[PDB]
Amino acid sequence: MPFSDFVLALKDNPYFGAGFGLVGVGTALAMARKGAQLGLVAFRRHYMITLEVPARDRSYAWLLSWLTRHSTRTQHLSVETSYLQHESGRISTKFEFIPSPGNHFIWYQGKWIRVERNRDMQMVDLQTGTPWESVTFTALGTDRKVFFNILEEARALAL
Amino acid sequence: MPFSDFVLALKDNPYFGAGFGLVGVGTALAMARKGAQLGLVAFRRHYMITLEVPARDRSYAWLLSWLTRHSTRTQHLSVETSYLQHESGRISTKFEFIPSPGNHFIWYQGKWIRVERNRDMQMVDLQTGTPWESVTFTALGTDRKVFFNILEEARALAL
Repeated sequence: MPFSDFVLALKDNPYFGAGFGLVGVGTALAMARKGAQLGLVAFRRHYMITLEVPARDRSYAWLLSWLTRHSTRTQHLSVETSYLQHESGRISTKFEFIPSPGNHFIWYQGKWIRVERNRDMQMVDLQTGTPWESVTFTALGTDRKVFFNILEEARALAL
Repeated sequence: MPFSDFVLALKDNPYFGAGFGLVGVGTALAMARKGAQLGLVAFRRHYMITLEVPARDRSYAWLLSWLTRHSTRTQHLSVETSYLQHESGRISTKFEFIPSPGNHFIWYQGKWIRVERNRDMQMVDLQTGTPWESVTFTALGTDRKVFFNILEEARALAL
C-alpha cells in the first residue's frame, strides 16, 4: 500500500494531474528553448560570415579608422586625442573620432554588415593597461571576400 | 495525536497526496538528469578521442594554420596581422587568417572532427598578457592515430 495504493490514488487526483501536466509543459518549454539555441547556433555557423579582430592586433585601429571614414554620419562615436608636447613648449593636438562601443550597421557592396565593438569589462590587458576590446564584423552569406576587401582597404588607408 | 492523528489524517488529504507525488516526480527527474550526465560522461570517456592544446604550447599556432589551410572556406575566422617597421622606415605587413573562437567542423580521413577554440574570458595569461585560449579536437572512435597525423602535418607545415 505505500506504492500500490499511492500510485493508483494519484491517478484520480485532479491536483496531481494538473501538476504533472504543468511539469511536462515546463520541460517541453525548456527543450524548445534548448532546440532554439541549437538552431540559432547552426544557422550562425552555416549561413553567416564573421571576422573577429582583437585589440592586440594592429588591424583594430585601421578597421576603426576605415569605419569612421566610410560611415561619416555615425551618431554614436568615441574620441581619441593625439597630444604631443614637443620640446620648447610646442603643443600639438588633434581629435580622431572613433566608433563607440556597441552595435553599428554599415552598408558595403550590397550587403548589410553588423559591426560589434565590445569592451569586456572584466579584466585589464597587461601589455597595455586597457580593458580587453575587440571588433567583430557579421554579415549574411558564405563569401569571405568582403572582409578581405575591407581589410585591404583599411591597410591601404593606414599606410 | 501530534503524530498519530496527523500521520493518518494526511493519508486522506488529496492535496497532501498530490504534493507528495509532485515531490517524488521532481526527485525522479533530478535523478534522471544526474544519470543522463553520468551516461554522457561515460560515453565521452569510452567512445571519443580528444586532444587539448593550450595556447602556451607552440602547437597551437601550427594547428590553427593547418586548420586554416585544410578548410579553405571557413565562414567564421579571425585575423592575425604581422606588422614590422624595419629601419629606414620600411613597413612590412601581412594578413594571416585564423579560425575564430567557437565550434568548427572539419573532414579528415573518413572522420568528422569537431574543433573547439575556446577563449576563457575569466583570467589573463601572465606570460603573454592575453586571455587563456586553447584548441580541442573531438572525434568518434578509439584510435589516436588521426591526431598524431594531424600534429605531424602541422609541424611539417610550420617548419
